[PDB]
Amino acid sequence: IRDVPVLYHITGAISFVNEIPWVIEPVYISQWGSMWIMMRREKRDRRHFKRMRFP
Amino acid sequence: VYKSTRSAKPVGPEDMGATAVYELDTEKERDAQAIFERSQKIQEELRGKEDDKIYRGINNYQRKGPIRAPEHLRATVRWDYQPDICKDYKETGFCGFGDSCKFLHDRSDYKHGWQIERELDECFICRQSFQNPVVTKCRHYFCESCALQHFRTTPRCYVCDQQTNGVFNP
Amino acid sequence: FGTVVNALGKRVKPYLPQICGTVLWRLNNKSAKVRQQAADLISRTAVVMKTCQEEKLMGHLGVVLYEYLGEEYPEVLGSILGALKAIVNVIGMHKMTPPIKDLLPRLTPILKNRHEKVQENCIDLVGRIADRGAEYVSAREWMRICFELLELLKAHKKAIRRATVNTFGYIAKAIGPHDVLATLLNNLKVQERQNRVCTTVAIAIVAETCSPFTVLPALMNEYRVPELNVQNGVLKSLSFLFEYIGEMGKDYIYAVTPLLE
Amino acid sequence: MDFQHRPGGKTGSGGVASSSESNRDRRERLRQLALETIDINKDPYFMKNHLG
Amino acid sequence: SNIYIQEPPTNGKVLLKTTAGDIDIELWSKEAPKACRNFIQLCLEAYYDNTIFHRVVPGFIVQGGDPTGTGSGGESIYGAPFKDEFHSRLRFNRRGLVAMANAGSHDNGSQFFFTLGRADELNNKHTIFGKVTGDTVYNMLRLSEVDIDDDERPHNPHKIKSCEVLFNPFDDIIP
Amino acid sequence: NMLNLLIHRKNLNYLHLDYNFNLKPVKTLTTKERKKSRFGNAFHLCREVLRLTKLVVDSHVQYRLGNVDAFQLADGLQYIFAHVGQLTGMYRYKYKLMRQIRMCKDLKHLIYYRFNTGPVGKGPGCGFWAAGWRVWLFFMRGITPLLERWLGNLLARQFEGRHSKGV
Amino acid sequence: WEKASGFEESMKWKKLTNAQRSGLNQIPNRRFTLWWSPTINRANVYVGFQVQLDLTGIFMHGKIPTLKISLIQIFRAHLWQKIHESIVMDLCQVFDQELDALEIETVQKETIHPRKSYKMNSSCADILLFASYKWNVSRPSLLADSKDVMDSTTTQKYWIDIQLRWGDYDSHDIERYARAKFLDYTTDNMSIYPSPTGVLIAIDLAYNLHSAYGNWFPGSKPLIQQAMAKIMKANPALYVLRERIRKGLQLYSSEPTEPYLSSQNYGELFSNQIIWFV
RNA sequence: CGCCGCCAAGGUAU
Ligand SMILES: O=P(O)(O)O[C@H]1[C@H](OP(=O)(O)O)[C@H](OP(=O)(O)O)[C@H](OP(=O)(O)O)[C@@H](OP(=O)(O)O)[C@H]1OP(=O)(O)O
Ligand SMILES: [Mg+2]
Ligand SMILES: [Zn+2]
Repeated sequence: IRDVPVLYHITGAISFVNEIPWVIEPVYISQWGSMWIMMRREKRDRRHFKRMRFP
Repeated sequence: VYKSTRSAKPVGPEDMGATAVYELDTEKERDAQAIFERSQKIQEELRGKEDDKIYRGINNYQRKGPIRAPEHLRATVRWDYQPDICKDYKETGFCGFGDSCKFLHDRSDYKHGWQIERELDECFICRQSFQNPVVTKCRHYFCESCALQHFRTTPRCYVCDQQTNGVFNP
Repeated sequence: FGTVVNALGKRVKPYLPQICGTVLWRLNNKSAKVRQQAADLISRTAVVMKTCQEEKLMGHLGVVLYEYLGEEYPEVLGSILGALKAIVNVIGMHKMTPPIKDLLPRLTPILKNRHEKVQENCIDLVGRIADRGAEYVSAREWMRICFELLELLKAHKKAIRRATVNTFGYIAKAIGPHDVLATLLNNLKVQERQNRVCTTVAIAIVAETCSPFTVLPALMNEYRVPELNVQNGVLKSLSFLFEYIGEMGKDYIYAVTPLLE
Repeated sequence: MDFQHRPGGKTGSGGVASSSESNRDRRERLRQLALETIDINKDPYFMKNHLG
Repeated sequence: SNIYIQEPPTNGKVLLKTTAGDIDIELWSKEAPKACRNFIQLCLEAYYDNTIFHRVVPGFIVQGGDPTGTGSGGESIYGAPFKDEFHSRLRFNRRGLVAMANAGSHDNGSQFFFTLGRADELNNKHTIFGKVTGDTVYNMLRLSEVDIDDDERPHNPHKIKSCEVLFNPFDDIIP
Repeated sequence: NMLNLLIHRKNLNYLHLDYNFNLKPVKTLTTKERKKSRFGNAFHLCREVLRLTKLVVDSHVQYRLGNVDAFQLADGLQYIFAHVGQLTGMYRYKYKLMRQIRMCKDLKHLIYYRFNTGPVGKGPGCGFWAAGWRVWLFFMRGITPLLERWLGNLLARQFEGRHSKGV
Repeated sequence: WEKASGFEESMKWKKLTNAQRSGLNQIPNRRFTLWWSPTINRANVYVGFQVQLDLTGIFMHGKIPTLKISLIQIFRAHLWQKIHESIVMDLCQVFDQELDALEIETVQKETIHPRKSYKMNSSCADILLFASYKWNVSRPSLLADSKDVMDSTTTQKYWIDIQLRWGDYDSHDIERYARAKFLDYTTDNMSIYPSPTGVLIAIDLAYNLHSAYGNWFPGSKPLIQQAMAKIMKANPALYVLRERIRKGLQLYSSEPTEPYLSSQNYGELFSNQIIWFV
């Protein structure tokens, strides 16, 4: 879900999300590599794929 | 009556449309890109063979063309209501540009789409009962004694003063 | 072919789809001037198909000849207009699939063609519409074509010039003799003949088709304009007026006697 | 198409007439020309009649 | 594809047999808990036996759920009528929908109605809690005959003979 | 609620701005209402970037409806971040992002031809989306003050009127 | 090709004020754009924003004004709905033979609803067939097959609706277009169909050919195959659109006699389907 | 050793 802080207006004008991402790089590269391997193994084990119906 | 199947599964798919296939054109294994891929592949395999005359099909004697549609996509449709009509040729009969005007030269003043849209959304003389209702020469249904007293008043009719000429009938 | 189909009549019934298919294929033919024969053949076969109980194919070819009149050849366009003329003659006008609501506005750019056969067939169909279909307009078209019917004059056949005055008369019968009248009086300063006498006859026809005393006060008034041609035009219009009315001039002799003196 | 460097025209014009209205306006313009030249030259004997 | 069904997914399905045929009503139990709860409870009590359809407005509505047949008899299993439960994705843009019949404020019981078309005047006024699986919607389109004799109540109204429960979440008891 | 209320304030009532952020006339516009209602780059480019984030948030809420898994959303918003121009029309009123589209369209091959090494499969499933994500963050990172200033000038031109012969 | 008054010695001595004298002629620039129409308007290079005009279904994949003007002269005056009404009049008149099937009581033409002919998101039925009892329909299938297993629900009525489209060189396979469209409208919830059974007929105007996808009772398929081949052979609206293309495109034949086309089986052999002789 | 991928004002007057 990624719960997140926000900074919004009283009347509901605009809701600024106020958070800088702040990720450390070796755990970042390892997470992307882990999901790379899992997603290669997921596409290898799928019979055929249909993407989104993008609207 | 339409009997049911007696199942707990709902009416359709589980994704509720998240895998629309868009199979309006020729499908995947029969499309011309797939035919070109098969032809290219079999031209890559048979190389040491020199006219083996099993002939393999039509195009194999020795991705362009009909390109495959994106299956994962609807085209974003818009209603182009705005026509290009020579108004000075439509309602008047003479365009000042002649044949150099870019528009249509149309003169059919029929309804547009939006007009269809906002049209689809929505006796008598004495004033008594007919004591023997009887006629004259000219359809005038009168009474008996009332028209006798009327002839005693004036020898003509009452509605349009027609010459009765002593002619009074039922 | 017309005499053969007129002698046949009902007996040509298992032949009309083949002949009309031959015509509908024939109507392109390289555009090497073999297209007026097919349209003239339609104009001949217009009579025999009504007497053979065939109106569905009439409705088929009416919307074909409705837009095969976008030609550049005048010799083909005249035969197309003659075929459409024969369609309007043999069929009742209010029950045709090219209705008058969108047919006469397609006839109006054809009116600006200076070929004599195109002009003849066009203004004959316009006269047929003007005396039998004057309710299919917005009342503005008969006023904007009568100015173009002034430029329709000076055509040297005498059939165009005798049909166009009848078209003026039925235009004025349709939309009243008070607006085309000023057009016919403004056609009296031309310097050219065959354009001032051919509107003199039009003044006579607007005088004689609809009732009198609608054209006579302005015709008396135009003599006050100090020009030679308008005075000669109003005098010759009085000549054709009394020539066309005859016995109805018993009340107007005392009114135009101070003009004739 | 070059919409800026084409021979243009205004909408709802109607065009220009045939020979009849053109030489009618030509004769009226020559009439006005003759009247203004006799107005400058001050000729009291030039007179127009009841028929032009 | 571009059809865009435009509705949340369903949960729970019941079968309902009338003389007009079989109707498989599938409910939105998540988007409307109390109305679907009352509906499955009254189906499990066999409460809709001998219940007739007492109002037919052809093209607009066909009403049921009245054991008396007058248009005012409605008894929930709550003791009191319950609240309105609305949803922005559940509107009256089509036919085949089921909604609790209401008379103004929060007054909903056994009295409900099937839809027969576009019902934009009923938006934000009634609680949509279910639809009908297609290939069976014509068994309730046979309910709309012009035999009404009045604004409602035709000659021979169709009655519900049985009400089966195909799927039953949030387990309940008949009292 | 702001891109429709601009139209509602400017007294148009014929441009049907929809939720998926497009724009459609309805009434076959005459000259006095065509020239009043056409927008420049500040309205339209904001409309396309809001349509882009609208498709992104629609993808995320489609995931959290509960009928599609994580790999399918990965390939989905990878296609979204890699194939703008095909489905958003954002290049139409700002051409400089077109090269960035090419900058996406190139790097996808760096992704897509490294799934296919070995017995993996030719079909879709390319769900490595961070690379197009970084460059379309780099777009808005430099374009935010630009069309911020453009929409500020738009609000000035709308609310306090124009200056005809001032500057 | 174009021969009618090309040189044009003396046109008719008009005035030729400014633009009709010196400006360029727009009609060759629009008939040439009309001539390469499916490969200037192809659907699958940019598959995004498409802009269909009023009353038509071209969808215009591109912002090309010249092609839009050249395609509206051949969809000029309500002839889309005229093709609609004409072919539904043909395939309701051809069902006057009622006893050759099991039994057909009436063939109801429903309420004539405008905007139906080009509404692509929603649809309704066009005509309806009633019965007394139990029409045994089949599984939904095409018209290019011959199996006809016929094991489905016995139903009462049977709706028939027609569809229209336009070419575009990348999607001309209406055996799949009709199937996908019938699946979309039988999974749609906006439908006001009288049955989920009846056939959806799709005909392809540019590259003109015909198909359908639905279920079939025994007196339906081989009747209406030849009956709609007769519609493709003889139809006023679907031929005046052809001669309107001819008047907007200047195509002409150069033969003295008719090019061997008749009611013979030779003539549909070359309709880009594969037919063998044995 | 493998360019290139396009919107609008310009016209149906005010
Ligand atoms: O046609 P290619 O030059 O061979 O490249 C295609 C193409 O990518 P590009 O056109 O951007 O280079 C496809 O994307 P589309 O533009 O056709 O939408 C892409 O598919 P994805 O959209 O999933 O990325 C994938 O084609 P495929 O569908 O087979 O995966 C890909 O490379 P390949 O055709 O060699 O696989
Ligand atoms: Mg200008
Ligand atoms: Zn023009």
